[PDB]
Amino acid sequence: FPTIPLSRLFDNAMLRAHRLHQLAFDTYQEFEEAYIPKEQKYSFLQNPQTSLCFSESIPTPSNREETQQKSNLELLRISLLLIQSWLEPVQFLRSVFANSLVYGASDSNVYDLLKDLEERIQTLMGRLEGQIFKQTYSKFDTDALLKNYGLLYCFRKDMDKVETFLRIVQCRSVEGSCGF
Amino acid sequence: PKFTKCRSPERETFSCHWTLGPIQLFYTRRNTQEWTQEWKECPDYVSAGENSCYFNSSFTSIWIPYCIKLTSNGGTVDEKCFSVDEIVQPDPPIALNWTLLNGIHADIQVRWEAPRNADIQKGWMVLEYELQYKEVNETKWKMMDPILTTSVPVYSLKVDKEYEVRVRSKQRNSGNYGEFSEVLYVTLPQMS
Repeated sequence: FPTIPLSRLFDNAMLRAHRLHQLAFDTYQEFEEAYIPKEQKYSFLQNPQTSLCFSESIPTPSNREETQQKSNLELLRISLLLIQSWLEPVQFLRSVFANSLVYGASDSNVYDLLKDLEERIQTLMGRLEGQIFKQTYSKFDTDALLKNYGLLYCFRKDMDKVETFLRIVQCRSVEGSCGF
Repeated sequence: PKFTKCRSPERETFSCHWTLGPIQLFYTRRNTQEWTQEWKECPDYVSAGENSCYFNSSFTSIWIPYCIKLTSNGGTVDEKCFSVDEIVQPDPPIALNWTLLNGIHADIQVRWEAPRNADIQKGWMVLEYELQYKEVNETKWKMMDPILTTSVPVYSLKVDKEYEVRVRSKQRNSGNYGEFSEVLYVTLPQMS
């Protein structure tokens, strides 16, 4: 028995992931371009107690080989877990999103997008039917400025991860959705 | 001395170039929980050219911070911390070309190719292009909104003028814009 093309679904999942990553990336650039001079950035980076993200407890691949070696189910699962890990903590950047030159930035818009993609990935897993499968999402254990820039810094990274992992499952699952 | 720049052309490898005595480059990256790894000197001083350091796929990882330092006999000449994903900046599109789409004005269709090192076909990269064109004698360029595709028509070009086109690309939502392709000169057919 044949199967319904996954393209419409992938197409919608991929628009949200890029919307989310887009907000993370701009939002972060903005804040960083106002309160964080390269000096603080470096000391932020060289001090894991401030830079090591909560989400980083979820074992994800770190380079191209690693990533393209994981099945679609694992990549979808990893992405699901990253999205769930941000449902609560996004309530924290309320203010940052508030004073931001928005363009869609708000803890609510961002949150509805998360709720949206979360469900969409769960659907994608049922269509495409380990630590990762036994592991739940990462709980956020928690100056203000160094707390926000950290939230933002982690939000951008995870969103880059999600958009990446989903893009990979997509090129594999959809007839030339990446080629020609 | 000072860092000229560090960049990753395809999100798989990167290199750094800089502008006393013999300048050395040291780097470390957070592996595991903490920055536990001692500084190691540049693994390759030849590949990316004079005054550079090339980190192949074996030393390149994404979403993990790195820190590099330029050293001399007097001490640290420069420091820089980043994670490869922030330094992506793809090579220029190749095989630029045009063709008439279809007599004072003419409409053409420009097409190029993605940089050969960019794994677009498998999902690791997603580029967008920015095309620019102008009359060969003017000094400013007309920009064009970014596109996800590798063909784009340019409308209403005056046939009595020669034009130039250059396209540049960038990883979506990441990095900055890379180099421009070699220019494409466009001389249209004129019906006397």
